Amino acid sequence: TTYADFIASGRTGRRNAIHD
Amino acid sequence: GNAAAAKKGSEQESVKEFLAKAKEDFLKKWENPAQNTAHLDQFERIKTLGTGSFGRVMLVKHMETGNHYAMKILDKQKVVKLKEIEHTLNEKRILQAVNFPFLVKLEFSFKDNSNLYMVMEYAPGGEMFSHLRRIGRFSEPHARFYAAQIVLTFEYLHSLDLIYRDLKPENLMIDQQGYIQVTDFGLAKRVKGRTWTLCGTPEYLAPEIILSKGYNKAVDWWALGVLIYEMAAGYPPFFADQPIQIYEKIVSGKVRFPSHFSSDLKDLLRNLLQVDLTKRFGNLKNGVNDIKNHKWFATTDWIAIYQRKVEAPFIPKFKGPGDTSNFDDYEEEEIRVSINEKCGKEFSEF
Repeated sequence: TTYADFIASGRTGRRNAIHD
Repeated sequence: GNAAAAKKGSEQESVKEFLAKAKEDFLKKWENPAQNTAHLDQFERIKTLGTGSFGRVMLVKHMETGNHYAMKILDKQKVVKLKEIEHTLNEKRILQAVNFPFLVKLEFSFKDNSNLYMVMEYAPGGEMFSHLRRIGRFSEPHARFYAAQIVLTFEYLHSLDLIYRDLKPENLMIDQQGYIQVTDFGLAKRVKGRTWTLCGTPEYLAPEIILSKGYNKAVDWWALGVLIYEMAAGYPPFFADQPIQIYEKIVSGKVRFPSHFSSDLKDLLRNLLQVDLTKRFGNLKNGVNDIKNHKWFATTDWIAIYQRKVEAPFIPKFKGPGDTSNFDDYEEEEIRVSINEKCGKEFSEF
């Protein structure tokens, strides 16, 4: 499931912005 | 019916007058910014509530009144070093000039030899991010309550020629009543016409940013779509472990919706998440009103949202002033203030 894939990803913590 | 058309008629006239008044207020403060309205030794620093590239936000107590505030501290030397002076000057200048129910409230700002300081009202409910990840996803009524506040805030910012560029649950604070305060104005800018800086959070970047196109405030409406999707789904519409993979998904023109999304939600999102600028809600000739009149928002009393008379579908709990149970724990660091002024000319307007 998409939820399982999200939770297993490296993208569930606080996300940093880029500025460069 | 006919009552609804009359109601809509007079509320729009009332928003136009509100907005023209709000632009006069803003422009006065924007053109002559407030400076140096406090000092560091007047606050007990209690707890780090968040960090960022050049500093942190702390719960502090103003020793003379006993009031709690959130104080952002940025290290001037880190800013210059990473070449981000303009963005940090933008943030303060904008914050000192705006006034709206769903924005953080800058009470004081000042600087010393080493750092810049912005003291803002403390919002004890924590970041939406924390509740969203813990709970998993928000119901559509919960997500809509929050989305409605964003829509009005963007209508307000945009009418002031401000572009925000960093919407995400991490950047939305929850107050005592369960209402939002938009924070993190680090990437916000006052611009008429096009801008070009490649900035934002990967998952929330509009395709025209990724495509090095030149862009405008329509990027904020795209971001709203991403936000609404993430609130209602528990995950964003475009994600992957490498940013390039996220960008390819964003620009593909393809989005899939969870089966539990209402037809009305899916329709709102297909129109917000439009790669074609000339087709994206928020950016057509009726502008924001295409969003405000979409069926997903049928139950939304826009004026009652503005006036904060709607019952929040969810409210974080808190036990007395200065409680931080709605915040994560961060490593603490003592604030060293140098004997020599650093970066004085660079930050002289601050």
